[PDB]
Amino acid sequence: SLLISYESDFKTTLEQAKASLAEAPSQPLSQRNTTLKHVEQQQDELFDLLDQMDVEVNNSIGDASERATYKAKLREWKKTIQSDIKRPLQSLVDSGD
Repeated sequence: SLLISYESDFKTTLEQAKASLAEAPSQPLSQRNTTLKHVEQQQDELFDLLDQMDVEVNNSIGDASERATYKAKLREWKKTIQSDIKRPLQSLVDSGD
């Protein structure tokens, strides 16, 4: 299904982004700058995927209870972008001394 395709893309992208961010602190700044831009692009893709999932859940899941479950999961996934990407990235660029 489309929904499953987005979920898998989200999880794989999040994993890749986290791995690049974990490598970044060991890179000289010029290369690091390039790596972080890639992480930032992936962060955007993650938000993009969340948007696509919201729409697809809204369109394809009619059961009110099962919709609420999906919607809770997506809300936790948004928080995960914040905890796993945004916060660590921000900490690296602001307090990476």
